[PDB]
Amino acid sequence: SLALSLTADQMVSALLDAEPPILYSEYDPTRPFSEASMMGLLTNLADRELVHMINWAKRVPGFVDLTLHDQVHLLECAWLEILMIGLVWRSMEHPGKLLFAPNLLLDRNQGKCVEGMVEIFDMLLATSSRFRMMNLQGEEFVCLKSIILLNSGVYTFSTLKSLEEKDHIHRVLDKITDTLIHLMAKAGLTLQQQHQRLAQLLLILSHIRHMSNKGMEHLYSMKCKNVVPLSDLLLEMLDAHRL
Amino acid sequence: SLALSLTADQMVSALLDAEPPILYSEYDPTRPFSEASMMGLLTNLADRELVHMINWAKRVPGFVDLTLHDQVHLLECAWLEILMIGLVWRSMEHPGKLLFAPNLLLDRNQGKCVEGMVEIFDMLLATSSRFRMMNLQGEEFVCLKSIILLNSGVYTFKDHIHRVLDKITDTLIHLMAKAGLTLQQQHQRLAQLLLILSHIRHMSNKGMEHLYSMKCKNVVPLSDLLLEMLDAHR
Amino acid sequence: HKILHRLLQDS
Amino acid sequence: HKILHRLLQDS
Ligand SMILES: Cc1cc(-c2ccc3c(c2)CC[C@@H]3O)cc(C)c1O
Ligand SMILES: Cc1cc(-c2ccc3c(c2)CC[C@@H]3O)cc(C)c1O
Repeated sequence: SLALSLTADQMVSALLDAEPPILYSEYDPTRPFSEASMMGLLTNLADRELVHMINWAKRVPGFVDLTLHDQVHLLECAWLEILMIGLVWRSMEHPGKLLFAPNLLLDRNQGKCVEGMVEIFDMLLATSSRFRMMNLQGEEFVCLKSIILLNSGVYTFSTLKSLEEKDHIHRVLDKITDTLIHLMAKAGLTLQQQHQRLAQLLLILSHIRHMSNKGMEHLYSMKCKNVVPLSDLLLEMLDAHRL
Repeated sequence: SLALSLTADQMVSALLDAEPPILYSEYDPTRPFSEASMMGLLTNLADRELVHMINWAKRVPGFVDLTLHDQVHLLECAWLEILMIGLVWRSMEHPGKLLFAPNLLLDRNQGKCVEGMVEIFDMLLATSSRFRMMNLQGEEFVCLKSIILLNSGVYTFKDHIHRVLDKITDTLIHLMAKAGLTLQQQHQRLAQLLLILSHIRHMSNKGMEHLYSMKCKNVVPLSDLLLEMLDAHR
Repeated sequence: HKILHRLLQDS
Repeated sequence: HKILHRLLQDS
């Protein structure tokens, strides 16, 4: 039970050290966008990010203690939320734009090139704007991302030992809550301000869930239209949600 | 805004006093249900509950201070989350069942009577189990339901709403401190409660797609009001 | 026009 | 069978 023994500072260091890299797209700016081509860039990127995410998850404290079936379930439930919070995080310092890749920074007008993407685009922008006005810190971001991984599928997990798995996940979640409060108290916030900011951060996770639900319906729509190429992994992740 | 001047105890009293009533189903005694009969009962009940929800929202401290259009936006975004958290709340004392109304208590097998309903039933039952395991208190429940109302649509519009949300946070911590929870237990419970709101959001979006599918399947006519709330998500 | 508008303005 | 299973397995 390595996750339970970490201090707040050791939790942050572990999560910071596990951060996946920021990947590049194949975007060539010497030609104008199109609906199919732009979405192909984004799905190609998401597929490559997914591989790094799966290996990041192994490094989130407690995740390795779970069964393979339960690791699969949590990632199947959370993967788009996790891609989206990552996107919103690296877009924080780019008001009005989404930084999909260092070489791919789009405003909402270019996102209109895809049908139905503009609503999701606007929601992601609003989330990035909210992180900016809250001045979200990198230490807080990695905590939130790990909360999404452990929380989003846990309520859809029979057995007395089955309760041990959920209870262990909830104890890890509890440890991450401890870690968030630690960071805020170190930043000088009063007790009142700590609880307020904790709530503000966790309430954003409701909006990230919403965006992921909408994005998954849009992904299924792309699959049906069979115009944008979707990778075998993306299709398996998508099918796990339409079960 | 009068809401920001309230003590935590005054906030709790106001929210408890605002609570809508528990309505009955049409007293159809015919068992079992068909797809169309269960859908009829549930949509008729949802439609009447919506009218009471709108009048409850007016009594949530701080909600009347918003403009009409902002009130409309928040209710259009959150209405099914609010119906669902209310259903889960009243089903807490009926483990393994959903108390849609006092005379309409259903188990998961009855969820199968409607195509696509059993997945949503299972998520609602899971939420009720989580509430029970946490020993969620009625005072905590009314705080969470008001948080949903103010929070769910606020990122698709602000400062006044976030201040009221902050006041409800203060009120949740106050309740836990009164119950003897230590500081560490207080912020842990606050997080546990608020993380369930992400699952309620998921259930609402799944339920919204299911309602849209029942609309397209056209098993039962939905009320104009239910259709207007549904259309705000499409 | 919205039913929600009427319900919110009425008692 | 699932790719995700294999990537989670792979060492
Ligand atoms: C709507 C939508 C968005 C995305 C998505 C979301 C976030 C991110 C990327 C793609 C690539 C960079 C960033 O991590 C994927 C699919 C399948 C979608 O259907
Ligand atoms: C038709 C339908 C109804 C409902 C539903 C109906 C009524 C009520 C609630 C949910 C919560 C309490 C209230 O009694 C949900 C879905 C997904 C539906 O498809």
